[PDB]
Amino acid sequence: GSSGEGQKDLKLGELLLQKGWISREALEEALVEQEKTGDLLGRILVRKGLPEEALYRALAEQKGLEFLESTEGIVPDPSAALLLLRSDALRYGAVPIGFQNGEVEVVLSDPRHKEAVAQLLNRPARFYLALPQAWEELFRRAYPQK
Repeated sequence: GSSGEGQKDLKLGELLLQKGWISREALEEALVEQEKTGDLLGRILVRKGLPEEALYRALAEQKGLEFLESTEGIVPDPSAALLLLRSDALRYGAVPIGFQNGEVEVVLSDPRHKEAVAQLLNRPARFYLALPQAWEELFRRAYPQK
């Protein structure tokens, strides 16, 4: 014993189990597909009829980013777009929304590169986690076109 590893499955599982969001049986149903595909079990769970948002919500605590509810109730500032352009936004899956607490709130549905972006920016920025569904609609609100 005391010789563990824990893969991406464990990372989702432990988190869900911490709050008791899903049950062992639901995890096992998805685990069988992961054994044949090797893909991220999170999608497998969602494909069994589970909510997609619950995957993003877990990813938020596992990376230490606050999860975002939706984007319909947001007003992206013009000043926010001066640090993150629409070109850079799609390159890193990030969209700024405004200056808050002396930092700039940036919403990302793919924070996999959050730490890379933090270094590249080399300026005080804040990062949140949202679904790609809300992100696509917000990207157009922050970067509109006449």
